Amino acid sequence: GVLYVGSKTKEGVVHGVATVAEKTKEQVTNVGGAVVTGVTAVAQKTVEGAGSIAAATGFVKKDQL
Amino acid sequence: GVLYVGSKTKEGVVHGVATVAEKTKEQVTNVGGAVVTGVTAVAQKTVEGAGSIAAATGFVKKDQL
Amino acid sequence: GVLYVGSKTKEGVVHGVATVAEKTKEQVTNVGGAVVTGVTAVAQKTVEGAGSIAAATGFVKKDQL
Amino acid sequence: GVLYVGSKTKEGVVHGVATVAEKTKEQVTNVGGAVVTGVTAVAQKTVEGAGSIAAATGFVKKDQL
Amino acid sequence: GVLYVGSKTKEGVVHGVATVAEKTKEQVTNVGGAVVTGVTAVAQKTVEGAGSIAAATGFVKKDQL
Amino acid sequence: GVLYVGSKTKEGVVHGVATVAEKTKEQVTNVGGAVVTGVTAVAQKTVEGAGSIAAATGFVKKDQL
Amino acid sequence: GVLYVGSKTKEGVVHGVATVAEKTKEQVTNVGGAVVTGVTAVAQKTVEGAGSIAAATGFVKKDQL
Amino acid sequence: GVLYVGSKTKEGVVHGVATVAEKTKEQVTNVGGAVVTGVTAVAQKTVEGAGSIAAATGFVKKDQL
Amino acid sequence: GVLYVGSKTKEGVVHGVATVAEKTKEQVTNVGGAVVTGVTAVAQKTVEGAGSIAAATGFVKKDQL
Amino acid sequence: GVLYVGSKTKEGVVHGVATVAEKTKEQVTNVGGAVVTGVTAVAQKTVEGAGSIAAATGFVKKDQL
Amino acid sequence: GVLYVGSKTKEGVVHGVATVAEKTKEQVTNVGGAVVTGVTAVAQKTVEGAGSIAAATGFVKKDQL
Amino acid sequence: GVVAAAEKTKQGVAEAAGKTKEGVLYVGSKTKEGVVHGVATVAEKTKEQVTNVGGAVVTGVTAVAQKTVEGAGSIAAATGF
Amino acid sequence: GVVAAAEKTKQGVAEAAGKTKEGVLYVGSKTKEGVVHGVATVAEKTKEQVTNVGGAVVTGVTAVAQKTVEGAGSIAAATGF
Amino acid sequence: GVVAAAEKTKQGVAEAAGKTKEGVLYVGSKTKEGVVHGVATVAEKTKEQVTNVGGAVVTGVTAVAQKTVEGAGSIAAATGF
Amino acid sequence: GVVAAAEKTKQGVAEAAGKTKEGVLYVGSKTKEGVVHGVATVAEKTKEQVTNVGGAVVTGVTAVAQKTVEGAGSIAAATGF
Amino acid sequence: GVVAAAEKTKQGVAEAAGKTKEGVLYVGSKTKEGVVHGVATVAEKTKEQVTNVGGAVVTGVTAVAQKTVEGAGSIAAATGF
Amino acid sequence: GVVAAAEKTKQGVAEAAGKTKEGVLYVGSKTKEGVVHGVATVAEKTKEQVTNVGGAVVTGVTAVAQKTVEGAGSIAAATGF
Amino acid sequence: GVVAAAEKTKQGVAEAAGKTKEGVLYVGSKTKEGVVHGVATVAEKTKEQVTNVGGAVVTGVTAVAQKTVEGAGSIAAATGF
Amino acid sequence: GVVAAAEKTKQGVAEAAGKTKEGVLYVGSKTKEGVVHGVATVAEKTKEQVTNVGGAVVTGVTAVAQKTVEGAGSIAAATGF
Amino acid sequence: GVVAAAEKTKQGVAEAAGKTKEGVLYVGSKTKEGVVHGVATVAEKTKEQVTNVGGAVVTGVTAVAQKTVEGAGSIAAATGF
Amino acid sequence: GVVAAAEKTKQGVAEAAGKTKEGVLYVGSKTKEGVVHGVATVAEKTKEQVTNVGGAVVTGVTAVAQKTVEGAGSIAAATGF
Amino acid sequence: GVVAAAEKTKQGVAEAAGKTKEGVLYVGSKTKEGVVHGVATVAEKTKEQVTNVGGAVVTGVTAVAQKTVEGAGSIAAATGF
Repeated sequence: GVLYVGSKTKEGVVHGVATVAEKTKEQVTNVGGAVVTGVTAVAQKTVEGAGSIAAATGFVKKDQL
Repeated sequence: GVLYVGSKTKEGVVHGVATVAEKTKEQVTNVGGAVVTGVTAVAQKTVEGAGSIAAATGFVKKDQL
Repeated sequence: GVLYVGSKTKEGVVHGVATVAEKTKEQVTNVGGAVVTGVTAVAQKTVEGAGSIAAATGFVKKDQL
Repeated sequence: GVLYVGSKTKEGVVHGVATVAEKTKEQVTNVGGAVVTGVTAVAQKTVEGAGSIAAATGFVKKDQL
Repeated sequence: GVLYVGSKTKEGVVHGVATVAEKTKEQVTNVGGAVVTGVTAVAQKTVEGAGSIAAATGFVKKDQL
Repeated sequence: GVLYVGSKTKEGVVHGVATVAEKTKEQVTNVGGAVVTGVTAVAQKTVEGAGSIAAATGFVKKDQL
Repeated sequence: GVLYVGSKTKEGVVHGVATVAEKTKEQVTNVGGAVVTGVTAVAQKTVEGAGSIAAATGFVKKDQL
Repeated sequence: GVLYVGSKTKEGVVHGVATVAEKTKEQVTNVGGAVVTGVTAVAQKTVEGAGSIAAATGFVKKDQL
Repeated sequence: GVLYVGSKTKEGVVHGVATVAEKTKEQVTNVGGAVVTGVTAVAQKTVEGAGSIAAATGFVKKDQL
Repeated sequence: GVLYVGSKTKEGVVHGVATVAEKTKEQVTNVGGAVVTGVTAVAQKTVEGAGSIAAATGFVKKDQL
Repeated sequence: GVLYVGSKTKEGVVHGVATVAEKTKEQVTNVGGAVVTGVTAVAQKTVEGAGSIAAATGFVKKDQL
Repeated sequence: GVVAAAEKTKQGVAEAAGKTKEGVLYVGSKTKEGVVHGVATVAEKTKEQVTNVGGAVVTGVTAVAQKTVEGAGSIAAATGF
Repeated sequence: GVVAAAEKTKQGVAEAAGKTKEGVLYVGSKTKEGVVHGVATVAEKTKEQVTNVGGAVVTGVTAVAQKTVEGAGSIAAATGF
Repeated sequence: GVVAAAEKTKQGVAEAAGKTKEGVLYVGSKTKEGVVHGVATVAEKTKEQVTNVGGAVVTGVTAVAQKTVEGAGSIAAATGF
Repeated sequence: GVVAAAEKTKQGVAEAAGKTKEGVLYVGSKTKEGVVHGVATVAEKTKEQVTNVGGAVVTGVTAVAQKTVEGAGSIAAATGF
Repeated sequence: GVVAAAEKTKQGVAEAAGKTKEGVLYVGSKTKEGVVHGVATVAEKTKEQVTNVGGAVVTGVTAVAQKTVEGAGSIAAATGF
Repeated sequence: GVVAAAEKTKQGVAEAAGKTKEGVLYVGSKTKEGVVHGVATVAEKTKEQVTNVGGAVVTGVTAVAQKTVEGAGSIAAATGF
Repeated sequence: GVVAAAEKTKQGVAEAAGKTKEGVLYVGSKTKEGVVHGVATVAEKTKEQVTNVGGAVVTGVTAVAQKTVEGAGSIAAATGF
Repeated sequence: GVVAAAEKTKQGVAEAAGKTKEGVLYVGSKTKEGVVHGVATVAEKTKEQVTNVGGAVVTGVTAVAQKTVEGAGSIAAATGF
Repeated sequence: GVVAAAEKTKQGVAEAAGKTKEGVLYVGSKTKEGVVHGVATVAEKTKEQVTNVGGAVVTGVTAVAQKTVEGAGSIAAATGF
Repeated sequence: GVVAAAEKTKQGVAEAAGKTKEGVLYVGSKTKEGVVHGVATVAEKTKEQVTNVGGAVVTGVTAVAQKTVEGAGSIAAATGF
Repeated sequence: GVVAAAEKTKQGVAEAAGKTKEGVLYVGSKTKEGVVHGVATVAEKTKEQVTNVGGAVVTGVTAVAQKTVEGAGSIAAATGF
C-alpha cells in the first residue's frame, strides 16, 4: 500500500563541491610518504568488512603483522 | 498505507562545499608521513566491520600486531 | 496510515562549508607524522564495529598489540 | 495515523561553517606527531562499538596493549 | 493521531560557525604530540560503546594496558 | 492526539559561534603533549558507555591499567 | 490531547559565542601536558556511563589502575 | 501494492564537482611516495570484503605480513 | 503489484564533474612513486572480495607477504 | 505484476565529465613510477574476486609474495 | 506479468566525456615507468576473477611471486 | 618586439605571440529553452472535452520555443473585426 | 617583430605568430529548444473529445520551435472579419 | 619588449606574449529558460472541460521560451474591434 | 619591458606577458528562469471546468521565459475596442 | 620594467607580467529567477471552475521570468476602450 | 621597476607583476528572485471558483521575476477608457 | 621599486607586485529576493471564491521580484478614465 | 622602495608589494529581502470570499521585492479620473 | 622605504608592503529586510470576506522589501480625481 | 623608514608595513529590518470582514522594509481631489 | 623610523608598522529595527470588522522599517482637497 509520488532520496551522496585556486604557488618534496593537495570527493552507501579502510586520503600504512 | 508525496530525505550527504585559494604560497617537505592540504568531502551511509577506519585524512598507521 | 507530504529529513549531513584563503604563506616540514592544513567534510549515518575509527583527521597510530 | 506536512528534521548535521584566512603566515615543523591547522566538519548519526574513536582530529595514539 | 505541520527538530547539530584570521603569524614545532590550530565542528546524535572517545581534538593517548 | 504546528526543538545543538583573530602572534613548542589554539564546536545528543570520553579538547591520557 | 503551536525548546544548547583577539602575543612551551588557548563550545543532551568524562578541556589523566 | 510515480533515488552518488585552477605554479619532487594534486571523484554503492581499501587517494602501503 | 511510472534511480553514479586549468605551470620529477595531477572519476555499484582495492588513485603498494 | 512505464535506472554510471586546459605548461620526468596527468573515467557495475584492484590510476605495485 | 513500456536502463556506462586542450606545452621523459596524459574512458558491467586488475591506468607492476 | 628563446636544452619549446584574441568555448554545456521533462501520471479514468466556437484553444503537454522579430508572437490568438 | 628560436636541443619546437583570432568551439555541448521528453502515463480508461466550429484547436503532446521575421507567429490562431 | 629565455636546461619552455584577450568559457554549465520538470500526479478520476467562445484558452502543462523584438508577445490573446 | 629568464635549471619555465585581459568562465554553473520543478499531487477525484467568452484564460502548470523589446509582454491579454 | 629570474635551480619557474585584468568566474554557482519548486498536495476531491467574460485569467502553478524594454509587462491584462 | 629573483634553490619560483586588477568570483553562490519553494497541503475537499468580468485575475501558486525599463510593470492590470 | 629576492634556499619563492586591486568574492553566499518558502497547511474543507468586475485581483501563494526603471510598478492595478 | 629578502634558508618566501587595495568578500553570507518562511496552518473548515468592483485586491501569502527608479511603486493600486 | 629581511633561518618569511587598504568581509553574516517567519495557526473554522469597491485592499501574510528613488512608494494606494 | 629583520632563527618571520587602512568585518552578525517572527494563534472560530469603498486597507500579518528618496512613502494611502 | 629586530632565536617574529588605521568589526552582533517577535494568542471566538470609506486603515500584526529622504513618511495617510 506504499506510494511514492514525486519523492526524493539521497543516501551516501556528495553534491556540489566547488574549488578555485588562483595564482597559488605550491612546492612539494616527498620521500616515501603521502602528500595530497587536490580535491577528493568520495560517496559510498555500504562498506562492510573487518579491518577495511572505507575512505583514505593521505594515508601511510606500515604495519608489522 | 504509507504515502510519500513530495518528501525528501538525506542520509549521509555532503552538500555545498566551497573553497577558494588566491595567491597562497605553500611549501611542504615530507619524509614518511602524511600531509594533506586539499579539499576532501566524504559521504557514507553505513560502515560496519571491526577495527576498520571509516574515513581517514592525514593518517599514519605503524602498528606492531 | 503514515503520510509524508513535503516533509524533509537530514541524518548525518554536512551542508554549506565555505573557506577562503588569500595570500597565506604556509611552510611545513614533516617527519613521520600527520599534518593537515585543508578542508575535510565527513558525513556518515551509521558506523558500527569494535575498535574502529569512524572519522580521523591528522591521526598518528603506533600501537604495540 | 501519523501525518508529516512540511515537517523538517536534522539529526547529526553540520550546517553553515565559514572560515576566512587573509595574509596569515604559518610555519610548522613536526616529528612523529599530529598538527592540524585546517577546517574539519564531521557529521554522524550513529556510532556504536566498544573502544572506537568516533571523531578524532589531531590525535596521537601510542598504546601498549 | 500525531500530526506534524511545519514542525522543526534539531538533535545533535552544529550550525553557523564563523571564523576569520587576518595577518596572524603562527609558528609551531611539535615532537610526538598533538597541536590543533584550526576549526573543528563535530555533530553527532548517538555514540554508544564502552571506553570509546566520542569526539577528540588535540588528543594524546599513551596507555599501558 | 498530539499536534505540532510550527513547533521547534533543539537538543544537543551548537549554534552561532563567531571568532576573529587579527595580527595575533603565536609561538608553540610542544613535546609529547596537547596544545589547542583553535575553535572546536561539538554537539552531541546521546553518549552512553562506561569509561568513555564524550568530548575531549587538549587531552593527555597516560594510564597504567 | 497535547498541542504545540509555535512552541520552542532548547535542551543542551550552546548559542551565541563571540570571541575577538587583536594583536595578542602568545608564547607556549609544553612538555607532556595540556595547554588550551582557543574557543571550545560543547553541547550535549545525555551522557550516561560510569567513570566517563563528559566534557574535558585541558585535561591530564595519569592513573595507576 | 507499491507505486513509484515520478520518484527519485540517489544511493552512492557524486554530483556536481567544479574546480578551476588559474596560473597556479606547482612543483613536485617525489621519491617512492604518493603525491596527488588533482580531482578524484569516487562513487560506490556496496563494497564488501575483509581488509579491503574501498577508496584510496594518496596511499602508501608497506606492510610486513 | 509494483508500478514504476516515470521513476528514476541512481546507484553508484558520478555525474557532472567540471575542471578548468588555465596557464598553470606544473613540474614533476618522480622516482618509483605515484604522482597524479589529473581528473579521475570512478563509479562502481558492487565490489566484493577480500583484500581488494576498490578504487586507488596515487597508490604505492610494497608489501612483504 | 510489475510494470515499467518510462522508468529510468543508472547503476555504475559516469556521466558528464568536462575538462579544459588552456596554455598549461607541464614537464614530467619519471623513473620507474606512475605519473597520471589526464582524464580517466571508469564505470563498473560488479567486480568480484579476492585481492583484485577494481580501478587503479597512478598505481605502483612492488610486492614480495 | 512484467511489462516494459519505454523503460531505460544503464549498467556500467560512461556517457558524455568532453575534453579540450588549447596551446598546452607538455614534455615527458620516462624510463621504465607509466606516464598517462590522455583521455581514458572504461565502461564494464561484470569483472570476476581472483587477483585481476579490472581497470588500470598508469600502472607499474613489478612483483616477486 | 616579442622574443622567445631556448638554448642548450634536451626538450625545448620556444613560443612567441604578438597579439591574441581567444574565442568562445562550449565544453559539455547544456541549454534548455521551452522544455517539458518528466511528466508522470497514473489515473484510473481520464476524460477531456473541448468545445470551441470561433476561438483558439491549446491544451495538452506543449513546449514552445518561439522567436519573432517584427510580428506579434502568441500561443493562442483570437481576433474578430 | 615576433621571433622564436631553439638551439642545441634534442627535441626543439620554435613557434611564432604575429596576430591570432581564435573562433568558437562546441565540444560535447547540447541545446534543446521546444522539446518534450519523458511523458509517462498509466490510465485504465481514456477519452478525448474535441468539438470545433470555425476555430483552431491544438491538443496532444506538441513541441514547436518556431522562428518568424516579418509575420505573426502563433500556435493556434482564429480570425474573422 | 616582451622577452623570455631558458638556458642550460633539461626541459625548458620559453613563452612570450605581447597582448592577450581571453574569451568566454562554458565548461559543464547548464541553463534553463521556460522549463517544466518533474510533474507527478496520481488521480483515480480525472475530468477536464473547456468551453470557449471567441477567445483564447491555453491549458495543460505548457513551457514557453518566447522572444520578440517589435511585436506584442503573449501566451493567450483575445482582441475584438 | 617585461623580461623572464631561467638558467642552469633541470626543469625551467620562462613566461612573459605584456598585457592581459582575461574573460568570463562558467564552470559547472546553473541558471533557471521561469522553471517549474517537482509538482506532486495525489487526488482521488479531479474536476476542472473553464467557460471562456471573448477573453484569455491560461491555466495548468505553465512556465514562461518571455523577452520583449518594443512590444507589450503578457501571459493572458484581453482587449476590446 | 617587470623582471623575473631564476638561477641554479633544479625546478625553476620565472613568470613576469606587465599589466593584467582578470575577468569573472562562475564556478558552481546557481541562479533562480521566477521558479516554483516542490509543491506537494494531497486532496480527496478537487474542483476548479473559471467563468471568464471579456477578461484575462491566469491560474494554476505558473512561473514567469519576463523582461521588457519599451513595453508594458504584465501577467494578466484586460483593457477596454 | 618590479623585480623578483631566486638563486641557488632546489625549487624556485620568481613571480613579478606590474599592475593587476582582479575580477569577480562566484564560487558556490546561490541567488533566488521570485521563487516559491515547498508548499505542502493536505485537504479532504477543495473548491476554487473564479467569476471574472472584464478584469484581470491571477490565482494559484505563481512566482514572477519581472524586469521593465520604460513600461508599466504589473501582475494583474485592468484599464478602461 | 618593488624588489623580492630569495637566495641559497631549498624551497624558495620570490614574489613582487607593483600595484594591485582585488575584486569581489562570493564564496558560498546566498541571496533571496521575493521568496516564499515552507507553507504547510492541513484543512478538511477548503473553499475559495473570487467575483471580480472590472478590477485586478491577485490571490494565492505569490512571490514577485519586480524591477522597473521609468514605469509604474505594481502587483494589482486598476485604472479607469 | 619596498624590498623583501630571504637568505640561507631551507624554506624561504620573499614577498613584496607596492600598493594594494583589497575588495569585498562574501563568504557564507545570507541575505533575505521580502521573504515569507514557515507558515503552518491547521483548520478544519476554510472559506475565503473576495468581491471586487473596479479596484485592486491582493490576498494570500505574498512576498514582493520591488525596486523602482522613476515610477510609483505599489502592491495594490486603484486610480480613477 | 619598507624593508624586510630574514637570514640564516630554517623556515623564513620576509614580507614587505608599502601601502595597503583592506576591504569589506562578510563571513557568515545574515540580513533580513521585510521578512515573515514562523506563523503558526490552529483554527477549527476560518472565514475571510473582502468587499472592495474602487479601492485597494491588501490582506493575508505579506512581506514587502520596496525601494523607490523618484516615485511614491506604497503598499495599498487609492486615488481619485 | 619601516625596517624588520630576523637573524639566526629556526622559524623566523620578518613583516614590515608602511601604511595600512583596515576595513569592515561582519563575522556572524545578524540584522533585521521590518520582520515578523513567531506569531502563534489558537482560535476555535475566526471571522474577518473588510468593507472598503474608495480607500486603502492593509490587514493581516505584514512586514515592510521600505526605502524612498524623493517620494512619499506609506503603507496605506488614500487621496482624493 | 620604525625598526624591529629579533636575533639568535629559535622562534622569532619581527613586526614593524609605520602608520595604522583599524576599521570596524561586527563579530556576532545583532540589530533589530521594526520587529515583532513572539505574539501568542488563544481565543475561542474571534471577530474583526473593518468598514472604511475614503480613508486609510492598517490593522493586524505589522512591522515597518521605513526610511525616507525628501518625502513624507507615514503608515496610514488620508488626504483630501
